[PDB]
Amino acid sequence: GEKISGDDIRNQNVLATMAVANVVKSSLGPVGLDKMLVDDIGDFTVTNDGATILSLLDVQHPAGKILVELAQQQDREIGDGTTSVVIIASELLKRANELVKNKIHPTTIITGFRVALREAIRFINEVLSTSVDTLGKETLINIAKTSMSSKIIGADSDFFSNMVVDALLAVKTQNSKGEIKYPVKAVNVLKAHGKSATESLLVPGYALNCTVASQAMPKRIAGGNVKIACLDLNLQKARMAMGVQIDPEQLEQIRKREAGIVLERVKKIIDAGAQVVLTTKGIDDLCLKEFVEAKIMGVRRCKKEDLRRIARATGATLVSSMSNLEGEETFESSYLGLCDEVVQAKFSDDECILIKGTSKHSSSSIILRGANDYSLDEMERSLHDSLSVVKRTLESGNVVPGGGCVEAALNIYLDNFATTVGSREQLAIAEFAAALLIIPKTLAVNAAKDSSELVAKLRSYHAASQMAKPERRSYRNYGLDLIRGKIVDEIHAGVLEPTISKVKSLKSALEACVAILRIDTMITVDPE
Amino acid sequence: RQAQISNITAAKAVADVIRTCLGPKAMLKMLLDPMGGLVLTNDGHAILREIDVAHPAAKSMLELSRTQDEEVGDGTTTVIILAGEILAQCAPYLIEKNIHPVIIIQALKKALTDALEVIKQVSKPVDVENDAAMKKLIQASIGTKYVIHWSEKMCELALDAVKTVRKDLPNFEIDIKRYVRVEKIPGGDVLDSRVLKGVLLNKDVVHPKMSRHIENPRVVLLIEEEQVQLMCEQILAVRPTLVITEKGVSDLAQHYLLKGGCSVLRRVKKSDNNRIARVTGATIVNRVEDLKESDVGTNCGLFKVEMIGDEYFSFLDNCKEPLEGSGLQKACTIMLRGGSKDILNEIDRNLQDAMAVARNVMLSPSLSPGGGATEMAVSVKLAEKAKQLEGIQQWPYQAVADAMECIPRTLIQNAGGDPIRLLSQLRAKHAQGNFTTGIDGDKGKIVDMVSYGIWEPEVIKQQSVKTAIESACLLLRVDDIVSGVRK
Amino acid sequence: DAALKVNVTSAEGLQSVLETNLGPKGTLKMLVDGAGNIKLTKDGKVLLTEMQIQSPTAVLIARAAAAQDEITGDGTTTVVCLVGELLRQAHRFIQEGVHPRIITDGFEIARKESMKFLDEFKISKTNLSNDREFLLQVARSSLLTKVDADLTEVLTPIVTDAVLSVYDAQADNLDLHMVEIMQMQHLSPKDTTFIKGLVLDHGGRHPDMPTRVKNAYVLILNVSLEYEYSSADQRDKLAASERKFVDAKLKKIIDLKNEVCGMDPDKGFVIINQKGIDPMSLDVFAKHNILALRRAKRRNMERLQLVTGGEAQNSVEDLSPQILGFSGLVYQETIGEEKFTYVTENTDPKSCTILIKGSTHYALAQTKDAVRDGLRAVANVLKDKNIIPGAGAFYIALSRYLRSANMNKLGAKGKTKTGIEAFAEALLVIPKTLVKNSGFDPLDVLAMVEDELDDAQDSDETRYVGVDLNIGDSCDPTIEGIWDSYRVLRNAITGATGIASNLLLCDELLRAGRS
Amino acid sequence: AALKVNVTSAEGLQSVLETNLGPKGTLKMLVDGAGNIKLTKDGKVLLTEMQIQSPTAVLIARAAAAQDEITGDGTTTVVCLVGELLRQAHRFIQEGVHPRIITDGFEIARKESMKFLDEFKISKTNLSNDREFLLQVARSSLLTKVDADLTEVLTPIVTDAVLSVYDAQADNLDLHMVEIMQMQHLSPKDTTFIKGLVLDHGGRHPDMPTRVKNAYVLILFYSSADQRDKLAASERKFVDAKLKKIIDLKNEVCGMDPDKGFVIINQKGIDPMSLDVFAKHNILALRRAKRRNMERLQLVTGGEAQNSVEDLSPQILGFSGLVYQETIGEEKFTYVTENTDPKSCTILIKGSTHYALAQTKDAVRDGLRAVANVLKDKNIIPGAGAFYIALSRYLRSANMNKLGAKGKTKTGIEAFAEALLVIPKTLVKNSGFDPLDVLAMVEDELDDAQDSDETRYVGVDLNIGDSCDPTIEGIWDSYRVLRNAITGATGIASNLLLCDELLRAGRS
Repeated sequence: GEKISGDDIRNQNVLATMAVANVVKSSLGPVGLDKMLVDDIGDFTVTNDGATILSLLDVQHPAGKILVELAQQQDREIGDGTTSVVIIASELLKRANELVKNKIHPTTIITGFRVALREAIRFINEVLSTSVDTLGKETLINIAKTSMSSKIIGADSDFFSNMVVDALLAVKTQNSKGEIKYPVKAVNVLKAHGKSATESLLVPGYALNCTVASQAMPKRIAGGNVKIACLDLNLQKARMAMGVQIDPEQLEQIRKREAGIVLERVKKIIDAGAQVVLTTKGIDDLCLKEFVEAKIMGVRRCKKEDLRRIARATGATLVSSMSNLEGEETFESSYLGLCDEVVQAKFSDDECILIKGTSKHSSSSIILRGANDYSLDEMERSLHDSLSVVKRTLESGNVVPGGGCVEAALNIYLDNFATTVGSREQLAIAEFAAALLIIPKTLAVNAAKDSSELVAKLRSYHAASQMAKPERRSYRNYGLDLIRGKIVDEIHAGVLEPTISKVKSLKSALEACVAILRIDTMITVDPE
Repeated sequence: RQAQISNITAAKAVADVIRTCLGPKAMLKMLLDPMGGLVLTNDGHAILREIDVAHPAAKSMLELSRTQDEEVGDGTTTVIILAGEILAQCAPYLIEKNIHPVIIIQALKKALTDALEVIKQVSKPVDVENDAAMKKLIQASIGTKYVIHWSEKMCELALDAVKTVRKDLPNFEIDIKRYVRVEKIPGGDVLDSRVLKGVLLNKDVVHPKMSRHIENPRVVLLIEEEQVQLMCEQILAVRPTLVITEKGVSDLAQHYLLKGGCSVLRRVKKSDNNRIARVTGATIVNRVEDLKESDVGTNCGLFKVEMIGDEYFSFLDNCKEPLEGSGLQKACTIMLRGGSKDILNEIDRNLQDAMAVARNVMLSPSLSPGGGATEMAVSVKLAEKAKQLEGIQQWPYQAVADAMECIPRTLIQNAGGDPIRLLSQLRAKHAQGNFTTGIDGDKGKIVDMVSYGIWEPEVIKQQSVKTAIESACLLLRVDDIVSGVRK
Repeated sequence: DAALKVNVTSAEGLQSVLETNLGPKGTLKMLVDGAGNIKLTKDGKVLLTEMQIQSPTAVLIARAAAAQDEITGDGTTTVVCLVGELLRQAHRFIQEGVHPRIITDGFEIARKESMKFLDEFKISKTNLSNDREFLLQVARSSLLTKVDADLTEVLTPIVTDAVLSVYDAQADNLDLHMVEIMQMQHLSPKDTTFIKGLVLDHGGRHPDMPTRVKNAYVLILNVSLEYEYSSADQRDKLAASERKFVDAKLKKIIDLKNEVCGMDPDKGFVIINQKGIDPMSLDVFAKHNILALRRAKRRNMERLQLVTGGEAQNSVEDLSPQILGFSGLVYQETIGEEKFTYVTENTDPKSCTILIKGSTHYALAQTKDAVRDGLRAVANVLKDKNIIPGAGAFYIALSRYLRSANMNKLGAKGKTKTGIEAFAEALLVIPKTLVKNSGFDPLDVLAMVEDELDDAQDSDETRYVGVDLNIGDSCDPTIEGIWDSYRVLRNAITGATGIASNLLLCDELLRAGRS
Repeated sequence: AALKVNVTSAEGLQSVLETNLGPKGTLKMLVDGAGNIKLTKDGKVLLTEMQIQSPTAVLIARAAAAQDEITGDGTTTVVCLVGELLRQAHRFIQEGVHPRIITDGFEIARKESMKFLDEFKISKTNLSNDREFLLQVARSSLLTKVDADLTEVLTPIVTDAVLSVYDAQADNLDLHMVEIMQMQHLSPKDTTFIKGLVLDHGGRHPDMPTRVKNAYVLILFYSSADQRDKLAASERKFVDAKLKKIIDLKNEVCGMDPDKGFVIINQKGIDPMSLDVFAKHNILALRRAKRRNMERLQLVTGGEAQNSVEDLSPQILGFSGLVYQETIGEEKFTYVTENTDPKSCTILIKGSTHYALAQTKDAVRDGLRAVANVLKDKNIIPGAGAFYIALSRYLRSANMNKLGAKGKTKTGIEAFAEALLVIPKTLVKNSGFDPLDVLAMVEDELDDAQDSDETRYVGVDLNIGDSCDPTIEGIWDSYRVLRNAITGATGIASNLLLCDELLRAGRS
């Protein structure tokens, strides 16, 4: 096949990863903007999230797939703020080419980065923020204003700050052998066209979007102890045998006997007492009329994935077929659960059943209304990502100031750390410290400002903090303001990011650059 | 500027396509579809959905017109240009100021709040039940079509529809207009158009001997010789006068059902069976043996015969509902016999939009000057706040005032008047005398909209402009475009 | 507006298509496809069907003829002729700077003023007296616009006597009452003969079928008559049982026929089936003097009820004397492979059957298209008693009132006047086309008409002046007898105004789609 | 069969010059392969080097040849009439009219146009040499070519130039004043007129007289290497014999005191030693001086044009009142002013760039010729399309006055009346106004003038789009302008109308 050796492979790999990296760098920070991708198949999605973009983008050189899998790993760890994460490891490949031209061995480049990140853990612990730390009224609102950054939803921060915080307070459950944590991904987000974000509704529980099949069925159910039954059994004319096949009156009696049993199967649901029943596959008006006389609210054309979270939250047993230990078809009363309050509310020219007070599994749903689908495409993935930051905030109270405070601070620790190790690895620490400073410099590029003027002033304030151990405060200060271009403490601005998000960002970025540095050559076999 | 040119030029040519769709002087444009036919109309809602453009960024704006029609239901007459008009004055920005669009977002938000205050300043209440102003208000939105000849008769059908099939649950007029059926019959005149309480069908009778007429109808919605005969006896057990099935009708069922004195129809779509079930009160029958006495017809006065010179059609006469309220679901229809397919397709678009506009009239009883006077009235205060602002944001903020002046300018170019002296007189008259001064729909004069008789609701002005401004930020928030992704 | 003239120039060539097919002196144009169908006619619906078109604007021209086929069906050439004159005036007045809608708005005013003068120009006639002189003159002008003078003299009493059968005191005219036309190849096309009775299109397929009968009893069937082991003994029983289904019905026919009178089988009896016939039934039909058929139609059976009160039966279960009719005299003619039965001497037939004989297909296609287009045009004359003088007398007379208006109808100065002078001169292309098709000079004839109208108007006398294309001189539509129905001309002017607004209001041509 | 081919194809030729008509019209850029940029409304340049498509444009371009020697301005009426004539063929001739039937109506209308031509003209007195009338005619004449800036400058220049050419018989010849200086200097608005003669050369030596009053104008095998120098010594004596005779002959009047001006002009090169020997007597000589320009010196000082240096007489040397020399660029100019009785003037044009002079060079050549017809023929016709609109109404209603063949000529009469109405509509279309509303107001002014029992001539004001008076505004045309144009208007029309069929063939 085609095999090339030498620097030609590493040069084409860095230039390929840097070209696709500079495309997603325009979304860095609150001033970032979304971009459009042309799939040529008729589908398009406008978003700043690198997890989806790198998955959709066709990777030319096989070395580019390493950064694609890096974005997939961030989803399993954090999943939010991908604009500020995946672009960090992209700058390590640019300065690596100058080190390859030198006599430094590739493993020495790797070893220099290994001791840099291993020691950087203590560097983060010095600027580390405790659980209380700053004012932290609810401690969520201060973080909620940070999640509004990196996205275009920051103009709605007067609302979304209260939306995400007040909704996730009821998600607390006891699982993992007495561990208190929020079951992320169990929150259902709904979208509605028209008006603005101020019309969103907070549901302390599960909310399913659907209506009744027949308009004559009662649409209102009030009171407590509301039982729900999820029935996935398909009600339709039964097919024939294996192909052995078989008086048309006795032949028509097959449908008469089957539909007669189907009516009896619904009568067994009547004796259960559940107020809401669900049906997956569609039915005719014969079986629909029986649901009207059953005095039970039914729903058809149901998605299977929506009913799986119902049986989990409520606790009722999902019944795909009606059977018992005997040959009798019925529905036992032990398959139904209980809920504190269940009511169906009318929202945005539609109605949805609000299931609240789930005893088995507690969760919450957020029903949001917005302009249209294209305007909510960015607002969808952004809110799904913000659920992880709030989780990591109350799971571990460790947070760090954002806006380039960490990258500007780590440079000072590595300046004294470079002279500590010395020998040949001192140059690797200098290149690693300068590579971390590129991210805050590109932050002002998207804002059309001067980054070097701010970095020179910001680093001087972090230096006066480290140079004086005993410290009132005539020196210590931090924070960077993009709008006014000034240095102010982030306690007033309210920008703080969880520590676990930044630690795992640099932890995964270490092995990302090493995977490229370990490639001596690349060979491609022609397909059959 | 590499990816910004593709986004600007995507919606730049769209403005010239729909420029002829505004005002009573609106014209048409011939378009050749890929299917091999032709589409000639002045309505862009069907054009923007069926048009194929090379830049997918413009395809995102093609759905903005559909979103405005689903949420609001108006704007195809005028505001349809406003959706793509905002990007026209945004061109001398990136190539001149070289500033990120984020500044425009703060400029449009301040201009949106000031625009809502100007509309509220000229807002006036009007009685929705009084047919005085509502007669000219309905004709104002539909007066841009070929219906101008019959607009006197076309307004009678739209005025009586909003007071009959709407009702209410209490919240406004809220109801569903999709269940209301409008029958379109080509050929003849609209003088025979009446308000009918029952469903009409275009399918003929399967048997020659069956006579067509009914007094008190019974509607049923559905070896081999004796088996079907026994099936017909089960159908005739309730003695129905009408039999309707979605499938075909065999020749054997024609003779057996003839003994019962009923009419049999074939090739009836499920969309008609859903309306017949509600109007006639019968229940759609799947299994034939399920027919019972609960399927008898209800509130059907008389049955007649309407036949074209070619084939036979089903026609049900008018009736009423004995009272001796529940406006969520209503059963009724409006029969429309059109002269030609050109005007017939326009009336269906007008009648559905007139009921959609009159809906918003009764949702927000407040009323504002229409016909292009409001856009020039806002530009007086919108440009006045720009001089009072005196800041960096003034440039994108004052550029919005041009977008408000270009909306009536499109009507000027379509009418053929001189926009120079006309718009210069409007800006001077609005800032002094009153905001009621506007452009005449024909002569293009300084006559006020109060005496001229054209008005537009406040909700039509507020929601359409607010949606267009928020939708214009779509491409403004797109900093780059990537081609050849190959998902 | 660079693409505005694109659709105007491309659509201009559509006038020469039917230009030669307009008028009583017009000529014929041949259109032949690759399937072997030779269609020679002046009808535009057939010529615009299979002919490939370049400019898409011709599709809207065919849609304008849809309303003309129901109301008129004949003389639809004037629809495209008024558009061709408009297209020549299109780039003329629009180049002056006048907006296209301004000219369109001028047509709406001229159309309303035309309907005001439309009632004064027409002459109300009484259709109750059943005037033969009026019907022969109107039908004569319609036949000359389709076929030649040889078929005109023959079909003139045929069309006149056909419309007199359908009428009542309430002026009820059912177009579906008299429809079926007999298509046969016999002798020459000029030998077409009119029949006031009913004609059957099928006859006996067996030599033993009745040759001549008097009182015929028709038995109508629809459902298909043709019907389709341990030892070989079962194979003989299954094949023998195939004929038991047909023989069971044959035994009922024998007893039910002889029921009324079985002594003398000297009268007629006919069994009519849609599908093939069982050859086993022919043995019973021969000895019982029963006429049988093979592959017979259906819709033709419904005509027995409108004359003799017959009934078309589907299954074999219902047999009643109402199904069996009666006839005064029956003349059976054998032409080709299918014998033909004639039912004459009817008591009071309410529908007349058109018997058309000819040579070949294209010879019959000319007459078949002329009768259907000529009958529906005359049928609409009896519907509305208001009759409009024809021969283009209204188009020239209405222009005289439009050319001089001033303080009467003015409106805007130069905006409406442009549309007034346009529509006034747009109606003068029809008499110029009528003379051009005859081979004479249209201007020298029109100059004599204008001089005649000036002498009649100054003399203060009511007169209608037409154009005689035979001698190339002026005439009177009342003297010559050329007339037109009210709904024909009213919907023609209104229909021409609606189709004119489609091309004038088109701003630009756009090409969008997937290549 | 092929008659309709030349009618439809040549119809698109009107849009060529359509927008070049009127003082408010626009300009069209024409660049050839040699790099010559000509930007003008003139039709002679646009119809010459421009490539043509339809062969019918050959007769159209050749039709302007008669207009070049007569009018040269407003020649677009030739093309505008042909374009409207071909559109009338799609209307009147499409009805089946023979092409000659409408042709005979135009020939009859040509004689009727000449009868109405003498009634519409206004006679003026050119014997008094009134400048007030000349300032108005030259004003509007320059408005159709250049702007008002060059109009105000060139108005007194052209007016005072034609006054120097005159006699008791009112003899004005364009072949008298011909030479016009073309140079790039200062700005186009700085053009200065000189009542005397202008020379294109001047003193090349610092000792040459800068400013003087009186100026005397003098118009003009060897066996060894040593033997080869004898021929070079004899050839130098040839030019020395010409210079040595000048020193003695210039002593005629005063050779001792070099306090006056001295001039020597030669066609070919001269021995550079002349500058040394003439510096003592302060005699001026020139380098590469023209010839034809020397014939004008006989009309001022009474000198004589001389070829060789052998014959020199005191009659050749004249007496000049004042002589001034200006240094512009690398070529000095000698101005002759304060002349006793100058019989001619020299036009000196100053400009910036080449395209700036192209607009002025076309305006001066067309301006001097248009004023020439004003002094020759005293009859002056009001302009601004007043005759085209009036003549259209005179022939619109005729009936028993002028009819001819009944119905054959009347069809052509209405075509000629509607064809002349395209010119005023073209004037309004180029200005950006509505020609329908402007023409409607012009027709009302003519109806109000005829009903008032007073003879009046109403024009068209393109600025406000209203009616005006060509007499007050100053728009005027010579009688020979419309005399040859209307006579040629029938000839250009009969070319395509009498054209029968054009076949495609030839010798490859």
